[PDB]
Parts: sequence; structure tokens; C-alpha cells
Amino acid sequence: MTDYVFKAGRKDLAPLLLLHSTGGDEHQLVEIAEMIAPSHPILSIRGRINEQGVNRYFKLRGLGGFTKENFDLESLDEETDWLTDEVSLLAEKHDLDVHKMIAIGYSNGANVALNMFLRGKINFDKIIAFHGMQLEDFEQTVQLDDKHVFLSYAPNDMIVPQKNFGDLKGDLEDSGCQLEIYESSLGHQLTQEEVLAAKKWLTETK
Repeated sequence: MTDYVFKAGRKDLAPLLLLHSTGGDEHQLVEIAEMIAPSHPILSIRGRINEQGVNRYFKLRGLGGFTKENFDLESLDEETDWLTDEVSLLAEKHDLDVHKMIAIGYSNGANVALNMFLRGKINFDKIIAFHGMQLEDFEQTVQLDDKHVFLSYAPNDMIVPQKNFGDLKGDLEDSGCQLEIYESSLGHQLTQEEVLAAKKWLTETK
């Protein structure tokens, strides 16, 4: 039984899909999204992974000393099939248009949104990814030439290697995306300043 929040907002405005960080839940990003995109309908879906009571979108290997080697790509693939189908089903139920959807994710959720976009599993209109990273290297057969995407990064983020963030930006730009990059100073932590930066960016790109 899917754990999710829907908050109607103004029906004619683009819907937001919220995706939480590790250990977050469907309520984590709600007030943040309300600051970024006031009045927009909100759909927020909890990850299905709960190993040791930590909510996540896909499994780790536990090789916690590693970055990409710790990501279970079979799980990533299975859960992203599930999530794309779930988004379509709930958009159906709540009369939302997936092609207008703005994904707003933080860490784990941001990674999953970015991966779905790059794999062509969901045609989001825009993505706002706070402290995201590349999960896997693959052949992208997506063309995203018209799309706008906001990414934050901190150079003291122990979790996201510089090279890894370079590969994420490169995969998006190779697909044709127009990127805005915001640099924060609190490592992996979501900052008030990066959220205001995304709010401002959305007013410019909306």
C-alpha cells in the first residue's frame, strides 16, 4: 500500500513530484516544495526500501566504503520501473499531467529522479536535484535538448565525489539539458540558500 501525500494546490499549475533523502519520508520535502513553487499541486511518494527502518528508493550493497559500487543496480532498475508506473497511476487518480511535472528531490530521491530522466522512464518537464549524483554509467538514448535542470553541489560533500558530479553534469549536457549549478557550503546537508536559489531559478525558467 503506497505511502504518499497529495496536496491539491491550484489545479492549472505544474505538479511537483517530491522524492526524499535516505531516512526521509513522504512528508520531508513538503514545506520546502511549498517555498520553491508556491500554489503548485504536490505529489510526494515514499521509497519502498526500509532495511533497518531507513527509508530509501533502492538497495545498497553494503559496501559503505564505496560510492557507485554500493548501489544495487538491479534494485535501482526494479524500483524505478515501479516508481514510474506509480507516478502514472497517481497522476491518473489526481488528474495531474506527467509531462508538466517538476521533480524536486534531495540526495537519494534526487538521484532516482535524475536516473529515471536520463533512462527516459519519465518525461519530467524540469528537475530540481539537491545534492544529487550519478548512480551508474550507461548509454543514454534520451534526447533532452529543451529541458531545464537545477543541481546543487558542495565541494565539502563527502558523499558526492567531484568526478562523480562532473559525470552527472556531463550526462545531462550530452543529452542536451540546460543546467543551472548552485554551489552550497554545508557538505551533503540541504541549505536554506540552495532552496531560495531553486525558487529563484524556477521563477526564471517556469
